[PDB]
Amino acid sequence: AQKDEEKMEIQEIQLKEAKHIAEDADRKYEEVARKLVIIESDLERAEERAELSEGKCAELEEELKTVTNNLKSLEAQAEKYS
Amino acid sequence: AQKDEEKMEIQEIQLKEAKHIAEDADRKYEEVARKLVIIESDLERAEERAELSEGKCAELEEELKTVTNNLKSLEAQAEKYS
Amino acid sequence: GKRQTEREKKKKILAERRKVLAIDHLNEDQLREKAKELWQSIYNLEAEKFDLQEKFKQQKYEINVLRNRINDNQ
Amino acid sequence: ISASRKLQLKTLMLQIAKQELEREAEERRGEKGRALSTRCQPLELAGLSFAELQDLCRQLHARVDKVDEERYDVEAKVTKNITEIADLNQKIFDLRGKFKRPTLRRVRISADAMMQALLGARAKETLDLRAHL
Amino acid sequence: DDIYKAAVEQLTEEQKNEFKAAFDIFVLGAEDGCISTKELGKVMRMLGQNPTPEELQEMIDEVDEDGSGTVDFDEFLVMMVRCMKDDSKGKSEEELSDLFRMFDKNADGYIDLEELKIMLQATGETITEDDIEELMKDGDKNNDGRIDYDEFLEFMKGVE
Amino acid sequence: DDEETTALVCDNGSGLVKAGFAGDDAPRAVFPSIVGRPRHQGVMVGMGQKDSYVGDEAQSKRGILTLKYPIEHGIITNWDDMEKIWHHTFYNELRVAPEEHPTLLTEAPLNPKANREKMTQIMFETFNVPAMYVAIQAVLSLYASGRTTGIVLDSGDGVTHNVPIYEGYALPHAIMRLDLAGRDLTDYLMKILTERGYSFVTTAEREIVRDIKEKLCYVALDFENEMATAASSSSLEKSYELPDGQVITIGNERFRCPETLFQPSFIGMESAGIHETTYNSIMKCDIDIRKDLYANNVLSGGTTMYPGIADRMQKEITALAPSTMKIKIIAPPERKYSVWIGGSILASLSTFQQMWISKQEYDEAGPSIVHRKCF
Amino acid sequence: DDEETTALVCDNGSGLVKAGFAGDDAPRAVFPSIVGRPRHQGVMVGMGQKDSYVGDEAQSKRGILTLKYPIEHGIITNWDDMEKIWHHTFYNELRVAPEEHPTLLTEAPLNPKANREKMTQIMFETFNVPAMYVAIQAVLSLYASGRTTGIVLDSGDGVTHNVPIYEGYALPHAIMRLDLAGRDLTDYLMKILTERGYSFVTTAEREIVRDIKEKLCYVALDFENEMATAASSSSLEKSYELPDGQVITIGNERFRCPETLFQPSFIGMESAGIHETTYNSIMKCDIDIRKDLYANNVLSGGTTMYPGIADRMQKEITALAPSTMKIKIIAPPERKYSVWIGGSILASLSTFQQMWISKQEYDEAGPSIVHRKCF
Ligand SMILES: Nc1ncnc2c1ncn2[C@@H]1O[C@H](COP(=O)(O)OP(=O)(O)O)[C@@H](O)[C@H]1O
Ligand SMILES: Nc1ncnc2c1ncn2[C@@H]1O[C@H](COP(=O)(O)OP(=O)(O)O)[C@@H](O)[C@H]1O
Ligand SMILES: [Mg+2]
Ligand SMILES: [Mg+2]
Repeated sequence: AQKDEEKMEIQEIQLKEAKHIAEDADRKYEEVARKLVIIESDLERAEERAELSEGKCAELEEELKTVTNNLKSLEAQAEKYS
Repeated sequence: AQKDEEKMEIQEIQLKEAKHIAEDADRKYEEVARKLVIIESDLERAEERAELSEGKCAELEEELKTVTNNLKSLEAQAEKYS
Repeated sequence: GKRQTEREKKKKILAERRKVLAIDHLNEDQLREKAKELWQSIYNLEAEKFDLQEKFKQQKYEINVLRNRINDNQ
Repeated sequence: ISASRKLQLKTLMLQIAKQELEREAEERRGEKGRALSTRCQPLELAGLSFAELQDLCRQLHARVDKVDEERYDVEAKVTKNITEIADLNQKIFDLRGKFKRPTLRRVRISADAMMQALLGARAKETLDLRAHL
Repeated sequence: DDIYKAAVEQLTEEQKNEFKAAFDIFVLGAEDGCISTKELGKVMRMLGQNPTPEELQEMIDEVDEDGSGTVDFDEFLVMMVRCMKDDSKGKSEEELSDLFRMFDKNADGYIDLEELKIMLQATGETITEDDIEELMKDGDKNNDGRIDYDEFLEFMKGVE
Repeated sequence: DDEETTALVCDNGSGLVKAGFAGDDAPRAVFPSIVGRPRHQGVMVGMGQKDSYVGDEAQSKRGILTLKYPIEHGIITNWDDMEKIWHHTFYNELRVAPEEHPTLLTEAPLNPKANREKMTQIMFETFNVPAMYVAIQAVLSLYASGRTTGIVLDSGDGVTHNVPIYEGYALPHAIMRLDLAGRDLTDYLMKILTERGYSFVTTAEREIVRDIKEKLCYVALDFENEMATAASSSSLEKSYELPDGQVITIGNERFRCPETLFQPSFIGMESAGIHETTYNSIMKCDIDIRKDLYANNVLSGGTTMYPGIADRMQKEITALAPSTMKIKIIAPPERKYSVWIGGSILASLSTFQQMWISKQEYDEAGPSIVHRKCF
Repeated sequence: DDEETTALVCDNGSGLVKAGFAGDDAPRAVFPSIVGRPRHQGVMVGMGQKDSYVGDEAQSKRGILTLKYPIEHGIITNWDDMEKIWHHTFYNELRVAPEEHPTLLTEAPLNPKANREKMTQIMFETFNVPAMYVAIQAVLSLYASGRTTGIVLDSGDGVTHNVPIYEGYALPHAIMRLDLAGRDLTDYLMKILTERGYSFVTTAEREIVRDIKEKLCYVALDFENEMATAASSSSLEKSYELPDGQVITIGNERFRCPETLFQPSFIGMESAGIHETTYNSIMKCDIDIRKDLYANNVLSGGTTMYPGIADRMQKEITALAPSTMKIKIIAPPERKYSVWIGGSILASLSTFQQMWISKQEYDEAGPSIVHRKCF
């Protein structure tokens, strides 16, 4: 019985240490979750703004093409009327 | 002595549960570490490419302005020709 | 096209469904009471119109705020 | 930076805002009264016989019809723009706060200190074993 | 300044239970009631309250500059009650919006710095290092050159 | 700006509503005129789901809506939806209450009277404008060109009409209105795309086919040569990416869709193309103003924006017309908004300021005032 | 808390019953849904032996019981046992009488009507709740992610279903329900373990095989390479200690058990894997909302917790989908309780407070009220 009491108290201090380790891990978990949420929100915004920029670039490119071609044709016609 | 032994068994199961907590915490934390790093790298790249597109779009704006002016000139020439 | 409901509502409230009143066919006390009731109705209608004007100002403020937020974020 | 300016600052800002709000409310009420007097003048209470009161009531009823059509117009307008205000407030919530609406929550308040079921199970097993003898 | 400290001077048993819990965790009796700010933050993380490290790091950067680690009771309890969320709904959103649009005279969809400074000076409060450039530093998140209602909330969220 | 009062130059159109204050260069808000009720059930609660998305909002949620245009061919077939579109245009795209602004609507030639009368009745009773005026969509397009003569072919999206004008005197007996327009070209393109395997059926996918038509189709200078070339080489096949991937390749469907304009027999219509109804409209005019109309042929409207139409039409008319006359086709780069620019110019004139239909006049004669002197 | 009234967010599930009051983060009591009568004779007198141990009590005395789940595939096959489970859940795991609390059950899509009607009849007659509402298990999992669009694959333990949603408008014609789930994976693992010598037959040992599956199995990124590697090296063989000793070593059974999800031909099922029924569910949707569904693919349910599934599924869909679209797979760490968290959020909403099926309404229309407007 004496030996068993010894083992009981040893396991008792071990259990307290275990609980503390558990709480520390819990706090770390909450922290990392917060960080991940923030960074992912930033990812959303970054992707969306990238898309906006790409679309606008496309539209401006097309308009440039059209106007340039019209100008070239009218230049040819100016020579013709000369 | 029997009561003490029962106490010991209880402590044993609790220690088991604590180690279980430790392992699951570590696993989830490593997972979130992976996700964090991947998200961060991709966010960096996305911001870079979006800014590149923005610069190209501004250049396109200037090009379009040049073309518009030249078309105005050619149109005036053609109408006077008429 | 089916706009008869809206026009019907507005016109009927204007002419038929309004508080149609005959006022010059009452006794002295009755005519006085009717005139006072109509005066109260007029003043309360003008108060309601002013309150709607204040709400219109608030709506203008809200519309400007929403437009500014959209322009900032889009 | 001092952590002392925040509470006094917010209290003083709240008081100044409340004073401004009540000033604006009283200004609105007074201007409403003045405008209402302008739109419809007050009546008189001396020397009126039946006929002049009848004529005044006819003029008042013509004004009643006028203010009735004015009020019907402004009331339809206010109904439509109050519906618009509700619709656009819901639109703004769906645009910006659509994700914050389910975010405001009350969680992580139970499982943090809920490890005492094992004690109950151990007590039950010990009770059964003791009841055996 | 006065809220948390005054509440400490009229401390309630509701918070005094946790105060004595942290006391027996920290102070063994017949001591100086030290509760070092590093240990204070560590145990605030430990003791089942909200373990937000921002307040802990602020406390570290604010106190225990004497070189001994001793923390006085008044500021310790002030920071203990400040680690929790202590506000009453930040008033009403519609109320504050009306108050700010009364503060807002330009009416261009936002509000400029001049009106905000006028309202702050009309409040009539003392000036410390948290003025002048702290407002500019906090409000300039996207640096739009202006401070709107959203930015006004961003500066001092939870306006009681 | 400030005191004073500016006019609202609205332009209902059919396919794109263009509006803006008088005196500017371009319309302030341009958005499709579609009103689409949701068609599925909807399970999320409190999402703030409305009962009808109008304008440009329904071009983003079109995946779960059933878009339906309220204007079929110039005429208006669904008055409640049109009222909704006008209400949106006034309050959300311009944010100006109509109680303090004159309006200048536009209407195609030869339209039913009841449409115009109902339009003015709505504008005066529901929105309660101070004064409104209705103008023919071709005279404005002639204003915008800065001319005073010329025969204008305004090929919109609903209806194509061809109004000849000389020295400011319109010729009412020479207006040739044809109901082939951009919408029929969209339907025909959607019908010939099925020859390669791509099937678009839903009313939402009509918008995708419209985008294909706008971005890829062009008018061939000579039809048979293009048909022969596209059948031998592969230099014409241009690809396009759908809203979800799966790129498609358009072959000789590119110049066959807009060819319907010059051969309306493709969609089964009997009448002659836009190249021959202009010549017929000219020949109905007097013998002494035909040279001026030949020299000042004006193009307008959206559908005349196809790349290469100003040359095909000139070639066709030169083939039809006598060899001595000079054929010139005015195709300004701002073709799409030509009608609205002309509307702004007309509303900004001082001489025009007394032609509005004032509200007291409507109160005295009823909605039939529009057919009277105030046209 | 105090005055007022909180709602009970129960979630029957199939394999684990999850319950708790509305407005929290995690379910209060989670316990297996098994009811096991004793099967041996019993000689000790006065031991206080009950006739049926339910819930988590029968996972400790499982050595002398015959556990039998009352829910086979979403549907409920044994109503008395299910009533017993509900009674236990209300009275012993939450200790709140149901007479004073609304309930929010959850149900898989495409389930038999009679199951739902019997569920509501039980809740209103036996337990006598004030008001109950039945919700589809996928919409809640979409609530919990804080999205409003996306296609959610909720691979539970009974049945795997794949509900696509856009802008809050569910698409009823694109729900693909497949009956392969965690239970079939447990049976297949128990069947392939026999290739090494370990035979598990008793219904109690199915729990041991389930524990093996949970703790050891993982989804391979590439199946053939893993099959080749496990057949040459021995770096995969992980050992596990049975409830009595005699450790066992699992070789290439580790990634072959959960591979059945992507190749249902292993257990003889004809249909395609969970990697291809998602793509088919997307392709049934309209052409304009496919990009959003591609970008917001959501995973939920217990069985989607295998280590390495969020990469295998993304690789497979990227192989199937067009190369331009971006494929993103949302796999929150709180996957198992995602449905219940969403249920709590939905029950906590103010807009939802008038959708409950009030008892007087049931008294007037009978149990068939659930199919009516109050869905
Ligand atoms: N750039 C373009 N190329 C080819 N077709 C176009 C182009 N832009 C518009 N369209 C066609 O013209 C129509 C718009 O015509 P529009 O002039 O807006 O009609 P409305 O007279 O009703 O305003 C669209 O339906 C489209 O089919
Ligand atoms: N960590 C895990 N790893 C692998 N499989 C798991 C894990 N947890 C649970 N499962 C499987 O998922 C099932 C539980 O699924 P659950 O989501 O509870 O189903 P239901 O939808 O009925 O609640 C279990 O039967 C088990 O087979
Ligand atoms: Mg037009
Ligand atoms: Mg489930």
